[PDB]
Amino acid sequence: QFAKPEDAVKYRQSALTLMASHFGRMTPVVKGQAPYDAAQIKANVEVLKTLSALPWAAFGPGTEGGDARPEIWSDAASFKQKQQAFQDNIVKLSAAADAGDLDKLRAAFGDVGASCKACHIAYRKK
Amino acid sequence: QFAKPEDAVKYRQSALTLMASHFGRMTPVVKGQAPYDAAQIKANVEVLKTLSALPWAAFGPGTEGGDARPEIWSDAASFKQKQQAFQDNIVKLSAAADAGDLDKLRAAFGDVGASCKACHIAYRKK
Ligand code: HEC
Ligand code: HEC
Repeated sequence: QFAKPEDAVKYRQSALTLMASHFGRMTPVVKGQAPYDAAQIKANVEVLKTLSALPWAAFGPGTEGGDARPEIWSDAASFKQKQQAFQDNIVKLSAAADAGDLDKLRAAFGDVGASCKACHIAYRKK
Repeated sequence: QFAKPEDAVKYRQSALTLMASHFGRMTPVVKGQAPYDAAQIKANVEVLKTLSALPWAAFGPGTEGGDARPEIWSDAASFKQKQQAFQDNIVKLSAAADAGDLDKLRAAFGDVGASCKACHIAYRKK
């Protein structure tokens, strides 16, 4: 869907921005600094689930650019492993949110965050 | 969810970027220049539906900025009318996509596009 590689970069940056907001806005709730409304979080995590499936298709072949390291393309199977693993951690977070289980939510949220941090150290430029 | 008004601007620009890609990538299909796969479009419009609900909450009070005209805030009810109307046009597009009806899709797509163009002329700076 991208006319030029630059369009893919702008799409993925925007998808990751949104994904990041929908994940990060739950930090005060996980820490107990904001109230836990199970329905609010269930709906939020549904949005996060949709958004979390979007960036990866905008790292197609030849879409080098942005703050992306070149290792995303040469190590196709390893990058793919990390996105699919991240998405599976999102499934766990969805299950916790759907259950309205705060403890399960907190644990899953930490696992998701670790997946974010790992793909970052590996596949994002300084 | 925004620490500063700037964060709201970056969120909404990113949401609108994504919304725009998910709408615009269907143009070749509506025009017959690309094949119509009803399942592909149904899934795409489901993504568009989720994305189309996101920008508006990032035009909260005092989030003036970006390429947004100031009339968004002073005419709160009118801007709100236009987003809710846009979202209702998205419901129509979803119904057409779910039905796998190409003619219905094309008509709905034009109505959605007109809603985009109108909010633009009114609420977006040159
Ligand atoms: C690899 C499989 C990743 C996972 C999982 C996550 N992110 Fe990431 N992110 C990744 C790359 C390769 C990039 C650079 C994209 C580019 O082309 O520039 C990014 C970028 C971000 C950004 C910045 C987006 C921008 O506006 O430019 C943010 C804020 C971000 N990533 C956050 C983030 C979070 C919070 C994640 C888990 C919820 C996460 N990313 C996962 C690669 C990967
Ligand atoms: C009013 C209710 C709008 C509707 C409906 C749509 N858009 Fe719009 N869009 C609107 C505003 C006020 C802005 C400016 C936001 C800012 O603070 O800068 C925009 C912006 C865009 C952009 C640019 C995003 C960016 O990266 O900065 C695009 C590409 C865009 N809008 C496209 C678009 C399309 C295709 C729409 C229908 C599917 C659409 N917008 C609806 C206001 C409104």
